[PDB]
Amino acid sequence: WVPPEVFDLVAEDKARCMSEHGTTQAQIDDVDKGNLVNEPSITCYMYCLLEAFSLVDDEANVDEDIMLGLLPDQLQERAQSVMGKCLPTSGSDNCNKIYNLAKCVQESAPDVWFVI
Ligand SMILES: [Cl-]
Repeated sequence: WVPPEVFDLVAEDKARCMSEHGTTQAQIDDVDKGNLVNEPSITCYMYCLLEAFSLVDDEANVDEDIMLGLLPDQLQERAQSVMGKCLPTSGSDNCNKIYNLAKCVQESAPDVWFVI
């Protein structure tokens, strides 16, 4: 997890989402080291990618079933647990909703919130 196959299937959406939002790979790496700031270039990137895979709707409500279904078996209990705490999402906008969600997951259970 993330399994290598996923990276090829996400490549085009990753590229578009970074281009749309001004995202750098260094920002993604930061999020993945647990450093998250409320900067739209990274927060809107995370929303963009979740939306590309139908994990969120037009108001950044999470499809928890689809999200669960994407994760490895050994993470799913921990993920369900973190989502019971961290959903529903709230924020000033779709990007900020996902930032708050990312914080909440990082604060509660580190290894769940990985961002491709
Ligand atoms: Cl939600």
